[PDB]
Amino acid sequence: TCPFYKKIPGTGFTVDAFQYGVVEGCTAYFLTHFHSDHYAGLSKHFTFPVYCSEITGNLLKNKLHVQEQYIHPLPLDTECIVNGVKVVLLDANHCPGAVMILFYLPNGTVILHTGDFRADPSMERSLLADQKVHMLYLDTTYCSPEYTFPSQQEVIRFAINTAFEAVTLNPHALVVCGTYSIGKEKVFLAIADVLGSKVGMSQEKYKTLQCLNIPEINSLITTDMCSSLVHLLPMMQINFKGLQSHLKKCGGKYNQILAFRPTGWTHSNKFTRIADVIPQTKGNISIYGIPYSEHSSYLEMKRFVQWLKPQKIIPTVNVGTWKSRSTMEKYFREWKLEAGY
Ligand code: NI
Repeated sequence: TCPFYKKIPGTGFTVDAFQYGVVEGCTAYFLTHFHSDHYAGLSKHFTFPVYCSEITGNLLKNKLHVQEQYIHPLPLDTECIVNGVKVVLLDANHCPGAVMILFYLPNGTVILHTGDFRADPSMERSLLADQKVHMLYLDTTYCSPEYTFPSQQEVIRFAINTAFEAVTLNPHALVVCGTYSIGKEKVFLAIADVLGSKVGMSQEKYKTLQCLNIPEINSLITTDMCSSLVHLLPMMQINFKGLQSHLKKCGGKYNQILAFRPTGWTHSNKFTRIADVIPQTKGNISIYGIPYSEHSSYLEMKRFVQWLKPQKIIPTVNVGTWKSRSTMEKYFREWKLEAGY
């Protein structure tokens, strides 16, 4: 059944709650972002109002074929009324079109649901600065002090320099980047840019990217593999067998693959710096795992919460085990006692 942490008290609203059939008493289903664990259950047969960003609405319509009459896009940073309740969508710094949702309850309670987010200090100067938030539905994906990772900017710098060096040493080297969802577009677009190439990809992936309102996108991507030296493939294909196989497909245009796997966290993060990352190599194939995250690090999450000073925190991630729940609730108390709220 729909879990409590997907329900907004004092409303008939749910967040990211599309796989439970009809939720009894739900008058509006919000969708924070177009990732499959969150949209799971939507299709062209859905007949309730779906509230979301413009970008997420483009994907619902074009990829899932949800009918237009049930899609309600809202602009960001704007006070809107939904079934008599004031709401605001904020940028979540996750994947394209991902939002956080502020709910202003009739009784005066204010609730923020982060969806999936990567906390950033820039959020401290959004509309969130303007009033008190009482309850916080928090993306706790990496809520543990072992989770460190570099900035997105540092990771892109590393990837750009690595690709540029490799291809300039060997003009017959191919660059491949793995993907399995939207998000992390900067990795493959930054690399393509430094190499003066477009990124080539399947028709399904190209369709997905054309939904995202990225400026000058027609100048950066293509379905013509042959004219591109940065290829996107399914994450599943980013391994030695899958890459040897793909190289055979290119007809001796290339004699070397340099591949990037943008992982979340991997336990090399507890020891190694970004400057010091190395690839797995077999033959003329090298695979780099790079720690490009679109979720808060532990310290980024902690700063955001200590800034916001909520009265109650409801975790939305890692809630399935007692040990995880109890560990998170410990960190939340530490944060509160350290900051004095
Ligand atoms: Ni997500």
